[PDB]
Amino acid sequence: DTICIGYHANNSTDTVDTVLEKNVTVTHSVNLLEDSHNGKLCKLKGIAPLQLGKCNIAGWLLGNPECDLLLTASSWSYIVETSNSENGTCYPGDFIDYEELREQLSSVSSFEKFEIFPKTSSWPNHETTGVTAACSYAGASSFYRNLLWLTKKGSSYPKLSKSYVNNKGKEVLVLWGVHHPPTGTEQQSLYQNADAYVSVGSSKYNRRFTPEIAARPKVRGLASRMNYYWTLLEPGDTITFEATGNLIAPWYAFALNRGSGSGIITSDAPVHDCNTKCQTPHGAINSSLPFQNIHPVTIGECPKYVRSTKLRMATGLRNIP
Amino acid sequence: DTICIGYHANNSTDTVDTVLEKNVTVTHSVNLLEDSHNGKLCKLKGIAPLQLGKCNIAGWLLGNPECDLLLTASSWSYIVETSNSENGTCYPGDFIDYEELREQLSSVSSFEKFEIFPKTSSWPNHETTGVTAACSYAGASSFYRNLLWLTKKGSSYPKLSKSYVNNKGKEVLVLWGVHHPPTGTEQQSLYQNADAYVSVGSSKYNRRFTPEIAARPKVRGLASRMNYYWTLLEPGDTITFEATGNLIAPWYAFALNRGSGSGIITSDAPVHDCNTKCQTPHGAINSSLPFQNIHPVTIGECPKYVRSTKLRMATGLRNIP
Amino acid sequence: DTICIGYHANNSTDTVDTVLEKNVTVTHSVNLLEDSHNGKLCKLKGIAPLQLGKCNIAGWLLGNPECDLLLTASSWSYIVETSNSENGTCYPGDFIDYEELREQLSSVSSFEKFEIFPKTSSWPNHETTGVTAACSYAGASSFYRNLLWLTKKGSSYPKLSKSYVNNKGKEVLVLWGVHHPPTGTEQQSLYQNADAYVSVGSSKYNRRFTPEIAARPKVRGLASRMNYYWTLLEPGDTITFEATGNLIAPWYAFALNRGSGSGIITSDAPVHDCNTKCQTPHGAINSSLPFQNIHPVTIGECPKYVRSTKLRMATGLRNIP
Amino acid sequence: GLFGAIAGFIEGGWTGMIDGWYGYHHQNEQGSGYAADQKSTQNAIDGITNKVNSVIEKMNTQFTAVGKEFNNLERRIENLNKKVDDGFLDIWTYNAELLVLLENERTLDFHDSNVRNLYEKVKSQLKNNAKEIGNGCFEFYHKCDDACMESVRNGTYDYPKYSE
Amino acid sequence: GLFGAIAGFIEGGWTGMIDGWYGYHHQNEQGSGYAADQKSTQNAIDGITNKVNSVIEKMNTQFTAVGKEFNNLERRIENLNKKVDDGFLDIWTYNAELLVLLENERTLDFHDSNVRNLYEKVKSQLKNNAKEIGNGCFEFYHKCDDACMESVRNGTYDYPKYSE
Amino acid sequence: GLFGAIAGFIEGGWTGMIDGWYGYHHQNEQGSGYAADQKSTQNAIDGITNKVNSVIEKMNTQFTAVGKEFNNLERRIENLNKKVDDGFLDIWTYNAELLVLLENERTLDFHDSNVRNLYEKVKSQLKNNAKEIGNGCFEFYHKCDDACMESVRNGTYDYPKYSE
Ligand SMILES: CC(=O)N[C@@H]1[C@@H](O)[C@H](O[C@@H]2O[C@H](CO[C@]3(C(=O)O)C[C@H](O)[C@@H](NC(C)=O)[C@H]([C@H](O)[C@H](O)CO)O3)[C@H](O)[C@H](O)[C@H]2O)[C@@H](CO)O[C@H]1O
Ligand SMILES: *[C@@H]1O[C@H](CO)[C@@H](O[C@@H]2O[C@H](CO)[C@@H](O[C@@H]3O[C@H](CO)[C@@H](O)[C@H](O)[C@@H]3O)[C@H](O)[C@H]2NC(C)=O)[C@H](O)[C@H]1NC(C)=O
Ligand SMILES: *[C@@H]1O[C@H](CO)[C@@H](O)[C@H](O)[C@H]1NC(C)=O
Ligand SMILES: *[C@@H]1O[C@H](CO)[C@@H](O)[C@H](O)[C@H]1NC(C)=O
Ligand SMILES: *[C@@H]1O[C@H](CO)[C@@H](O)[C@H](O)[C@H]1NC(C)=O
Repeated sequence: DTICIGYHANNSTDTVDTVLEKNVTVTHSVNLLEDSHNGKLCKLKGIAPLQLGKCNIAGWLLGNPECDLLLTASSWSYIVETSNSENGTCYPGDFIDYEELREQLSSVSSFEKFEIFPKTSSWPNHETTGVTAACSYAGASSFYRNLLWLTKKGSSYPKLSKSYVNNKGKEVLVLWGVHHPPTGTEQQSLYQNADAYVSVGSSKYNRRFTPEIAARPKVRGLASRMNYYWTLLEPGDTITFEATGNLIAPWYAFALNRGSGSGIITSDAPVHDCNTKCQTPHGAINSSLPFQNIHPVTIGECPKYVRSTKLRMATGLRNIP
Repeated sequence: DTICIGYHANNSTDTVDTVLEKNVTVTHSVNLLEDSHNGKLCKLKGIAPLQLGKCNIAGWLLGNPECDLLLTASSWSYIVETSNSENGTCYPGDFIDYEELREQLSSVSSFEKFEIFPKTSSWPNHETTGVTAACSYAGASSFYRNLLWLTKKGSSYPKLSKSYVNNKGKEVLVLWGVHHPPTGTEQQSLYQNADAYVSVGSSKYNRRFTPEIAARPKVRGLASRMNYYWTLLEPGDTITFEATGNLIAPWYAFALNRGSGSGIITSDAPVHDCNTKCQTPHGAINSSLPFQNIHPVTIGECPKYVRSTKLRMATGLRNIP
Repeated sequence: DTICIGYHANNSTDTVDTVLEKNVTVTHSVNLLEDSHNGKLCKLKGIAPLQLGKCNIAGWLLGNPECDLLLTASSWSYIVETSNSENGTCYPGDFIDYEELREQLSSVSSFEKFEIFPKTSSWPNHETTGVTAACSYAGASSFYRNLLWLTKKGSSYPKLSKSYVNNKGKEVLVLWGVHHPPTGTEQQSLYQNADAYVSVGSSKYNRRFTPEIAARPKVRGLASRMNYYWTLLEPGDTITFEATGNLIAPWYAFALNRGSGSGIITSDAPVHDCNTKCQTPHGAINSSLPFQNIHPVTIGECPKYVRSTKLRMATGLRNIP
Repeated sequence: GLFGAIAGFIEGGWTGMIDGWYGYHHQNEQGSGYAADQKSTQNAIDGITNKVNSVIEKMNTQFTAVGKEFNNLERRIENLNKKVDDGFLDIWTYNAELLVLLENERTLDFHDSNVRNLYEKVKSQLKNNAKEIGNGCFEFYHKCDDACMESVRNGTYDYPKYSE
Repeated sequence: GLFGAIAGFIEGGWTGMIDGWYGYHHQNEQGSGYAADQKSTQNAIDGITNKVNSVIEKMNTQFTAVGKEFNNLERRIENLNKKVDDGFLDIWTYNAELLVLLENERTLDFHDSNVRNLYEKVKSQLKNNAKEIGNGCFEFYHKCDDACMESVRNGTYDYPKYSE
Repeated sequence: GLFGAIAGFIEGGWTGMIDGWYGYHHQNEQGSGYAADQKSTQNAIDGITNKVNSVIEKMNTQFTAVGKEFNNLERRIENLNKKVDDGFLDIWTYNAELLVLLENERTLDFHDSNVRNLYEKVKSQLKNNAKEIGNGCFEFYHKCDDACMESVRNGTYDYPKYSE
């Protein structure tokens, strides 16, 4: 007649590491490391991301002709660019404070494009029809949809003055451009005034531009340049444009409420109707575990990224059958 | 006859958490988490902070007329702004590198204001009397106390040239401004010269300014703008101002020894004569414990900020009465 | 009739700290803290650092006459400046984005100087002979070796246009300068055009410079200033210079392939033939241990910096002889 | 093992005992079989469950976008950003790896301690009414039926009842 | 308990003993009373005092102004700054929380261990001159006066002096 | 000691035993001498080695240039850089200091545990064939030669072969 004290054993092959010993087989264990993802780009905070398709953010805002068929919502929790987003500023030049603008637009809650300076009534004495082969629509010369290239009507480019008052009850994003001919000849051919200037001002923003006439290497066949500028006009504020030449004028602008603390994801993963608390460029992941090895770059409330391939915690005891 | 082995018990209700068990009652414990503050803004390194009251740093440095009742010591360990600090640049325009200057002034020793270009003797050939409704004192038009508005005397504004040499044995902070009329009409009315310019130079600083005449929205009733610039003049160095118009001249400047590693606190809590090693916008706290949940943004030698509401360490043993 | 159970003891004087007790003598232990260095500047990952001798990086790149060396080495893992690197821009002025350039040049795998615009054939319509007492070699007025001072030939300074195409199959670093007279009189004397400008452009870089004329204190005997600019020209791209004055032209430029992620060490320690994975300004250190108290700012694959004076891990047991 | 029972003087585990971590194997005239000690098993379960949940739930974070964008004249702050990301990565990887190594050791020491405590609880109950074999088994100096075996498992075993 | 004494085979504590953490209760013809073991109490105290001081004093900090100010074209570095502050918050909060949980467990294990060590120290000196009752008590096979009890508490107890 | 052997009921160590961490001292008619137990020593060695290699090698080290250079209008980001470096300094100093303190405690407790486990291993083998003196020593109730002493150290000791 005997009674024995003992402990559980089973067929479990689970192994864990301990400080004294590697590869110890235990009866039960749990994973602390989130090692999988769903291969989709999902909604953050119940809101879908902005998808730009062929276009990057610059192309979308300026209205690059390749961006015509994009469907933009009035809100997004973050922005998705793909390896297919090539269509930017098709007219060569510099986009000023571009990274900043991208950051500040990464999430918005009520976004609308509207016509700030209507094409039909705004410029009776200037030509609005200018295009370029550098910005092509189906193999034909075209231009940005949201801007208008103002050149001289007949022999002259009269001084223009235009103001917009922000009555939208939210911030208004206004973009414009300044054109820089390679030669004094082209300057007169386009704007007639050799002495031309552009001035833009608001309660905050104040800047003056003059044409920089210089020989340059050709980009997309052009020795000319076009620089792009923007500002966020506060509710109630006014923005005023003056030019004797070279202004690429606002046509459409954007009214919005900026969100905060989001960002841009670059991924070819398909966007879907799922919800997640943590988005990765590879796909969405569960946020319940404390650590994840899926990707160093995330957006959300996320497990901490670690280099570990394995973090496994013993719950049960040494399995010795 | 018996002897027993046993352990202490008492009436202690202190509870702690353990990895295997929550809410364990123990006989003795100590708190690792500093969760309270004294509700005051105190001295750091034995020195009181600069208090700006109604004014922000720009208003204080320029001498906004509403800042006359503020008082500056020759030294401070940090700067306090309140939710009531609105009095800044009363003449609209840009304050260049403003955040940097605020940082560089966040702590100073040996601070003195002095008259760099005395109003009475510096400008015999120009009018110094300019004021504006934009900077008003007690119902009357006034101007910055530390700057001087130079306009034409009679029909003429001769070219001015003025230099200052820094003999003070420490850095001199020099502030000035450049005025920008909305119309050429105003340009001639004030400075008489359409071609007017401002030039400022030292061993380090080099710039030439031109007036930018443009239509702008009215801010505080003004379509004009006044931009503000500054430089730190090194001991022994010379600074030279030349202008045919539009210069807002230094009148008072500041000699100082910049400190380092301090910052700016925004708080409405009352300043007192107490001493602390750690200041938070809510109040000062003891720096003895390793952790504090009062506030993440602090100045001093401070416990690390954590989200914890309780960190309590068992000293005594399991309490089993 | 006896057998006893016991444990090892020896003459070891090693002590460790434990959470319960300080200064415990143990039989065996190992050190986790790297507390020593070899007092030398060594090769990093088998490549020697760039040594600049009398000159700093600006003086070396611009060709300050005192920087005459055997030659810039063809590759380096990092850069060393000493207390003897005094010879910088000998013509006073600002070096734009200088810190950025220093970072981006901190390691390269191939570097060659070449003559981009040969002095003899490049400028038939301008004077190339300008020198200054501010940049002197052996008691005589001289100039930067890598730049050329273009002034007016006879009474005239015609518009110059000059282009370089990068056939080097790697980046070309192009440096140039813009001269700033104190007076319009001097502007006309050198440049004759008062309206003069400089334009530099490539497929990426585009910038325009005008002289800023201002009265300034003398630095190295000069009230004039000279600003320095650079760009990294991509393989295949073209850079084009246009000027009506004030251009200090590229003479020599540098073809290079950047590495990444290196930096600058400021030390007078002699460079030696030793090799290391971690360089400190005090000397090289061993990379095997997890922590080091030598210096917080390092270059390499380095142990984490800590303030600890002792981290010693007991391996053996309590030593009780 | 730190407490010397698991893979200690008790050499192996019981696949026969499926209903618990720790328990008993009895043999008498009525038969043999496994029975789990429910009190010590359930306490261990409660303990380990709290440990796992502590490691998981003490991690809390705020909504964050990690990525940042810089142009080619911003290289210095780009590398600062990289130093921050990499520094956080070094800390969390090192700490997580060691936390699991260290706490796994403690969990096994914990199971070992529970087994030892159970053994010595039975040992103290039986006293000299049973003989210690050494493999964790007690051989009774008297007859022990199912009710007797149960009193042992119940911690209610009656010592004075056996002078046999 | 890991060592099986506190809330172990010794089921409860003594509110009667006010002068120490661990100690003795004695019963003889002269009276009863509590006496604290001074060596084991003070050793435990020194240890726990050192633990607490280590946790507190190993934290070294430099004068720091945490806050920074950025304009509306500085959004990226403003968020870099925020990522740093928050990243530090996540690390210290996690580590502090787990440090306290883990070390609280160890402190309680420390107390449990000390009680057991004291018990077995007494047990080994008394040997068979006393009976092991359980709940931590030894019943003597001889007469033990106040002078005798103190020798047991002092660890100087004389075994051969008693055969009964 | 947590397990009560080292600086415990075994008061001191043996400078005489040079070939291992844990072992035996025997005395019989043939002579006396020290012998180390190789199995328990080598196990402890394997363990402590794994602990040490874990602390050292789990540290990720990537090529990094820590330093940054800022001009006199960059003070804010210069101080941000400083906050990052100092912040990493505080974290690593604190964690390393505590990691060494805590794991040193554990390493000593480990050795203490090994000594105790070995002692109880011999004791269960000898049973009543020997007397426990204390101080870790067993006095045999029979004659034990070198071959017999070897059987104890080998764990092969034969109990029924010795009565008396
Ligand atoms: C104005 C024009 O038609 N000029 C012709 C020459 O440019 C041409 O030589 C080629 O010109 C190309 C530029 O053509 C465009 C363009 O970008 O596609 C034509 C656009 O209509 C014109 N847009 C406007 C509003 O004027 C545009 C514009 O002038 C520039 O973009 C402004 O900088 O120019 C291109 O540069 C080739 O590299 C060049 O060889 C010849 C052939 O016809 O003569 C002119 O007709
Ligand atoms: C290369 O660097 C050296 C310094 O390391 C320059 O040499 C000399 O530098 C000193 C400054 O320490 C200059 O001092 C000046 O001396 C004159 C009188 O000699 C005095 O009037 C000034 O106020 C100032 O103290 C000194 O001029 C300078 N030597 C020369 C010959 O100019 C050297 O100039 C540098 N060379 C280049 C090409 O950068
Ligand atoms: C600041 O002072 C100006 C006059 O200089 C005054 O108009 C304004 O009301 C003051 N600030 C606030 C918040 O009222
Ligand atoms: C912080 O508070 C007081 C400062 O008056 C100090 O005596 C105390 O020791 C500190 N807190 C703790 C828990 O030690
Ligand atoms: C680093 O190299 C080896 C490996 O750590 C070591 O033996 C040597 O002493 C170290 N060098 C110095 C100078 O400490």
